[PDB]
Amino acid sequence: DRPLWLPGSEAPKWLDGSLPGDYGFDPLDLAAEPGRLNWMVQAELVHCRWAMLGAAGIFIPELLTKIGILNTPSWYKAGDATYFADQGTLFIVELLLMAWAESRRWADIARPGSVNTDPIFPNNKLTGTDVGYPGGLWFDPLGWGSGSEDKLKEIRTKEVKNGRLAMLAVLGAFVQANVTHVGPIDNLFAHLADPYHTTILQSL
Amino acid sequence: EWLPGNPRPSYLDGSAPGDFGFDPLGLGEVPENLERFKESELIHARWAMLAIPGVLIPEALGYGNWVSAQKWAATPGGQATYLGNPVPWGNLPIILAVEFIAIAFVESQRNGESDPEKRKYPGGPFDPLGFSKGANLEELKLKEIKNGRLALVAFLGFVVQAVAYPGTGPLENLKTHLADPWHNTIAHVLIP
Amino acid sequence: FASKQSLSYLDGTLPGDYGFDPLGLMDPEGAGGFIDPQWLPYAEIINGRFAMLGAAGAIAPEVLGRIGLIPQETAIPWFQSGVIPPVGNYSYWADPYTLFVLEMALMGFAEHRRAQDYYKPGSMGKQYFLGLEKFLGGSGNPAYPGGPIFNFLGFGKNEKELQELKVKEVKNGRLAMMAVLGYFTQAIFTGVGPFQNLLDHLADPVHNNVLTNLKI
Amino acid sequence: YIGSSTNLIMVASTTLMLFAGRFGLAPSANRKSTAGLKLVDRDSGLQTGDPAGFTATDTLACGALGHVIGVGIVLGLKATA
Ligand SMILES: CC(/C=C/C=C(C)/C=C/[C@@]12O[C@]1(C)C[C@@H](O)CC2(C)C)=C\C=C\C=C(C)\C=C\C=C(C)\C=C\[C@@]12O[C@]1(C)C[C@@H](O)CC2(C)C
Ligand SMILES: CC1=C(/C=C/C(C)=C/C=C/C(C)=C/C=C/C=C(C)/C=C/C=C(C)/C=C/C2=C(C)CCCC2(C)C)C(C)(C)CCC1
Ligand SMILES: CCCCCCCCCCCCO[C@H]1O[C@H](CO)[C@@H](O[C@H]2O[C@H](CO)[C@@H](O)[C@H](O)[C@H]2O)[C@H](O)[C@H]1O
Repeated sequence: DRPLWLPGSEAPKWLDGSLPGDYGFDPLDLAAEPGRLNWMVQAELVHCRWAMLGAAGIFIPELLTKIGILNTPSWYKAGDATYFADQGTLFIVELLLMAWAESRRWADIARPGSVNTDPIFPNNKLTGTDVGYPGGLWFDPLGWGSGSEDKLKEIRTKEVKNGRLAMLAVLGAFVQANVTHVGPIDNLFAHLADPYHTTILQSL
Repeated sequence: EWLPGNPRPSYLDGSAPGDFGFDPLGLGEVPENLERFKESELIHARWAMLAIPGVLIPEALGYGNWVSAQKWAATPGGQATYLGNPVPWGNLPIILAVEFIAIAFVESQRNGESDPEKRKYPGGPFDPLGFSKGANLEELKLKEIKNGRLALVAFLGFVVQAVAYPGTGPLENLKTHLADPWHNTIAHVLIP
Repeated sequence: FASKQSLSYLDGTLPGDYGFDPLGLMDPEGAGGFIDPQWLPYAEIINGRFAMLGAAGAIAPEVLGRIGLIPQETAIPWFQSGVIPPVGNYSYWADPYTLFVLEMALMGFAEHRRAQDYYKPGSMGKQYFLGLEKFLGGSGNPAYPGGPIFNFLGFGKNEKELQELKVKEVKNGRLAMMAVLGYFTQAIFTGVGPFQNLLDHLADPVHNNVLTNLKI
Repeated sequence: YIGSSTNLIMVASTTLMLFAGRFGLAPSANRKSTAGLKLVDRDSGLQTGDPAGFTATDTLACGALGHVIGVGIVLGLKATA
């Protein structure tokens, strides 16, 4: 009684549908391995969350600049721009901080509920009871979302499909920067100016 | 607890000083091999501990560094004029022979110690102050091994930095990192 | 299971055994000297491992130079590094004969020790080496010593995976032996590196083969 | 050179020698000739995939004899014609 991504299409046996967003869409038969499904769901969560973060960080500056509130440079040349700190130094700081963060995440994934305790101050005790959703004061301050059964399903579906939308949108933005030398919203303006003569087939 | 949540090895349960269940490659399966590795790690670390002040202090006062010592620091001639006021003492025939003979003698006398427990810790007839009994033994060993591991990694950093920058020292590197924190670090050589 | 007759002594227990022995060199009827059936598999494995090293190391510098990892002063072909001074020469920190003496010393230690372990299986772990005699007692088969140094990661813990690894080793070794022979012959005929030969056969396959290079 | 007369003579000689080898028109490893040139059968401990008994030894021998005859014919024709 669960809608499928394709009407009248039989869902894969392993794709039960209990997990949020499971619409029986696995054409490549990739997730049939017993040990791969958890890795797939965690990877999709991380991918969608970082993709939507990057989607905000890309779309908001260009939109604000074209409105007029801000006067920030574009994303596809920001790396080659004047900064107080050297680019390599910043990158090393980034990789170190992310090494700590993901190391914690990887330890959580491999060993369930093993790194919920803060070493320096053992009086924190993260509250998350599911892998990939640690919650806690640092990551879930207000406490929204956590409720009864079938309440988490709809909001997690919202999260995963919003992340999918943002991820495909950011792929589109990168493809734009590869094909046109201007921001995607300016391409929206161009598509609005002459819609029947401005599309993908026009200047492929 | 080098990584929380990871099972400890069966032989590495956390009884000896400095144990944190860290042996991913599995070289300590044999208890005697584990003892030999303990002795070797402690020796490497203790030598690094002894050497580190002797290479930071001269630069702190402004004497020399790795390239200066290895190329010309009165070492190949001049009859040891390096130490503030020139003192003759010895030269190439002496500072090239007595050191090697003394180190060979001490290594041979250490090799002639039967007890592995004394091999990992000399203990007896050595201590002038006799502070081994005064303080807790386990705490003293833990502090010694932790400072020794810090000294070992610090000395590896000294060697790598000296190789990366000829004719330089750790203290000037520290000054450069203090004065220009975001333009002189690992990045200048990771991304040249 | 392939190649020629099943010689009735190549039953199949050896890794890589396919009953290929047209000359009957491994017949155990008269089997003295270096034609002993316990010496030929070991010798095959040894020229094979050395050939794997040689093929990888003779093709690596030129590829790295083409990509750009190493300075182009060191991207010379394998025969222009000092093996054959009349063809080409490179200046290292020592003249090649001092290098040869040092190499012979180190390889003499290693190889005479390995030989003594082959001839006296339990030895090399009894007398006092400089502390390393504990890890240098080869377990069982001379060609597969193992231990905390020669197998320091722990592959082939079970028997079947070890059999697969042995078979893989034998095939890559035989392939590398043939590759090294090809390196030699192609160096003689073409006068350029094997990677350049590969690029030449790829650019114009019909006009850049052995039939064209008959004139040097 | 591929269509040249020398190439044709060499390929024809080698092919004819191999044909006379595989089919019982010439001596081979598994088919001995007697004093009367009769081609009796001989059993050799050589295993081959060819169902007619043609082995790699026969392939090498027939190819060698074919190259020899072809070279002789080519040189003779060049010298005369
Ligand atoms: C060891 C070896 C190669 C070693 C190469 C090395 C170390 C290369 C080193 C260097 O290049 C570097 C890295 C860098 C350079 O700058 C310098 C040098 C120093 C040049 C090849 C062996 C190569 C060994 C070969 C090719 C052996 C071939 C054997 C065959 C074909 C046997 C066939 C049969 O024996 C059977 C199987 C069954 C029998 O019954 C019948 C017959 C037919 C007899
Ligand atoms: C597998 C297969 C097959 C086959 C194929 C083929 C193609 C074959 C061929 C083969 C061949 C084709 C072979 C050949 C060989 C040859 C040879 C072996 C030769 C040699 C030569 C020589 C020996 C010479 C010498 C000399 C002289 C005498 C003169 C002078 C000079 C010199 C010295 C050089 C069959 C059909 C069965 C099936 C299918 C697949
Ligand atoms: C049995 C031996 C098996 C293994 C053989 C290994 C290959 C040995 C032959 C190498 C063939 C390459 O040799 C070919 O290139 C060499 C380098 O460009 C040339 O060498 C020439 O040029 C070099 C570089 O300018 C000069 O240093 C030489 O003095 C000069 O002779 C040879 O004149 C040429 O014949």
